[PDB]
Order: sequence, then structure tokens, then C-alpha cells
Amino acid sequence: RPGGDTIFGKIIRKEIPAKIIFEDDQCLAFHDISPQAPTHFLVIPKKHISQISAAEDADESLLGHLMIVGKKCAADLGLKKGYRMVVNEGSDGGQSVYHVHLHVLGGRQMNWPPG
Amino acid sequence: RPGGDTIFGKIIRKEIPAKIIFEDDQCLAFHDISPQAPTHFLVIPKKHISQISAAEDADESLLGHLMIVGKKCAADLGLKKGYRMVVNEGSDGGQSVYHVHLHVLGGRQMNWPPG
Repeated sequence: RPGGDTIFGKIIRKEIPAKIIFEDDQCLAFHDISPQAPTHFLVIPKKHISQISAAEDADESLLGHLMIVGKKCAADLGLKKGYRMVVNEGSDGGQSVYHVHLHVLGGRQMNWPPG
Repeated sequence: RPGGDTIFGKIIRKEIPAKIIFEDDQCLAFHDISPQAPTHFLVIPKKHISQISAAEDADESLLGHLMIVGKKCAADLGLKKGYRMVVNEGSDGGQSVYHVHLHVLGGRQMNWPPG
């Protein structure tokens, strides 16, 4: 099964719907089910990469593509004052779903430290 | 002046030193002067891109390169239990230095929300 075998795989194969913001041959962007800011969406690759520590060097462009799509969607959503992009890796990072995903949060002042 | 005209530009041209972890033709990684976790370093491009919202599509590979170098340095530093990567954009994002930089934090349980 393409898209991997996580909850994200089902979204990718459209077995389950989501508030899809954007989609191309390489990735898909959709709103987070538990937003932590007025605007909070995810950008995930269609290719199954379980975590960033498992990405290959060949995956560079694709990883760079998620940030480019993230900045574009953020513009469409009108995040004029900025935003924060976050990739969590492993238990200390706070990763629960093992399929790489980039968080884009905005619409409020993000604080420091970032968790 | 190459490397841009921010504090990071000076680090890039080596006008001012830093705890450099890694360097190649495309980027440089060094520890944060105000760490927010046991391990907290930055990965910055040598090319001056002021912010993520200003990156061009051609910048994809390079942006993807920062995450790949970040995951490699994290491995060398022994962040076995994971980490969090963060890119701040603009005022709401918390960006103070206008030269793109990726934060890699680890060595402790990162919390949620990420700021």
C-alpha cells in the first residue's frame, strides 16, 4: 500500500478525508486535527519516510519541497506576520506518527523555547 | 560581502568564531549561544536567504540539505532519543536574525505546543 501504513497513509490514499489545503505529486498539506495556534497545518510527503533520521541524501529536494509548499500555503492562509515550522523526531522530539510531517503554526505570537 | 550582512555573515566569513560542528560548501552548523536544551545547534545556509518566505523554488535542495546535515550532526552528538527541528519566520515566528537558520534541539523531552 502506497503512502505507508500509518494514519497518514490512509489520508494519502484518500481512504479517510481531511481538510486538504494543497496537493501535488510529491506531497499533501492539511489542517491539524488538534491545532495549537489559530492556523496549524501539516505538510507530509506522499513517499513513506518514517522519520527524518531515516531520510536518505536523495531525499533532500523532497524535504526541501515540504518547506516550500509550507511557506506557500502559509501565504494563502494569510499568515502575514510569520509562523513556525516544526519537525519532530523520535520520543524526545515528540513524534507519535511514524511518517515524516512538518508542522506550520501561525496566527499568534509563538513563544520560546519551542517546547 | 558573501554570507550576507547579519551576525551569521560574520560567522560564515569567519570574521567571528563559533563552536563549528560541521561545514561544507553549502552550509555550516554551530552551537547556539543561548541553548534551550542540553544540545541546541543551528544549521545555516552560506547563501544569504533572509527568511523562508523569501526562498525561491530553486532553493528546495539547499533547504532540504539543512535538514539532512541537521540529522547527521544530531547523530554525531548522540541524540539517540530524538530531537526537534525549528525554523522561525517573521515576528510571530520569533525570527530576530534575518538569515534563514534551522534549530536542532535535543537531550531532553521536548514539550507541546512548540511555543
